[PDB]
Amino acid sequence: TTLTRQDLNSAQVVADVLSEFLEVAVHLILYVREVYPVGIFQKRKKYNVPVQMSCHPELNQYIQDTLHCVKPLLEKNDVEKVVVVILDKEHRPVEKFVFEITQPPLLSINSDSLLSHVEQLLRAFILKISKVDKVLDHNPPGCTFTVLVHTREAATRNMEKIQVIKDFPWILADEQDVHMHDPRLIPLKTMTSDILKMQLYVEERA
Amino acid sequence: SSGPWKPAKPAPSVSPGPWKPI
Repeated sequence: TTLTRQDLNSAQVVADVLSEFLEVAVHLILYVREVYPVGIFQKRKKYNVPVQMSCHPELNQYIQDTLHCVKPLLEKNDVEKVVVVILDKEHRPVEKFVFEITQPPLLSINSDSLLSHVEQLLRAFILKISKVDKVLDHNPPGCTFTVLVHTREAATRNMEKIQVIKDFPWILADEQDVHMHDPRLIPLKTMTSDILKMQLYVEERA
Repeated sequence: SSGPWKPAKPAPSVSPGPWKPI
């Protein structure tokens, strides 16, 4: 039997770890940028550091449904970027938290110590997000958020405009929900490892 | 590259939003 990258147990494990990291990061961004009120969040521990978890069931289910779709894309190494876009009441983008991801074309079948230094890496990103409010101006009241995903274009590109994954429909975002005229770029953290390279930065409206 | 792709379902508000299928 011939195996593809996604068939590797290691690929599935890393995808699970990274998908959960994105969930923790999204919750934290929503908290520190006050997209949702502080009242719905509760302090919890992840990667041995304090994090903030929404206790609103609807929002939690939405975030899980969204990110569950990214999991298979991660296993196949087709994800290039996952972005959390914060928009004002005028539907204009005010901040964008960009998570760039690269993974090797394969992972070892000798899964021995696959996740040995991964936690320290994820922890560093969470800590940077935790204090990001110190380098950003407060957002206007009434903001909302959208999650954007960029993948690598394969051979037989799918031309379908409404692509469904795990019973969740996705569509192409419009220029309005993304375009920012020469925004301020703020690097947060860039790290590498044998199983992943990730770069997080924020784009802030001028 | 392909994207940016976004969920067709918008993020939920604290209390449910209005009826507007299109």
